[PDB]
Amino acid sequence: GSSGSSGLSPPRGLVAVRTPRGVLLHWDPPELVPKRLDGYVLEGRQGSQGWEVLDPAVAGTETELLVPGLIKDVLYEFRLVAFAGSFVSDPSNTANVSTSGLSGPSSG
Repeated sequence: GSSGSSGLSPPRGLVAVRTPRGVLLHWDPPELVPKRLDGYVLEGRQGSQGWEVLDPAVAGTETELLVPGLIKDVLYEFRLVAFAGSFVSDPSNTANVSTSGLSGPSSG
């Protein structure tokens, strides 16, 4: 335990919607903030690969982001962790993306 001490709540409603232009991620802003948000950090990875920092610098007001840097036939994960200056927050729930039938024929 003992991983510091800050009053910054992590994000929520973290999801990943695979799109043709890339992958859209939807999250929620941390109602609990010590003051102002510095920005979040999008961390994804394939299946059980190394957590790759997609973008550690994410608008502290943004509620989503695009990540076309995904691979097919794989399942890229995601995790947003809000942080305020010296303060940081835990990486909201993990977001998984699918790409087995993406960009193709489908009716509903």
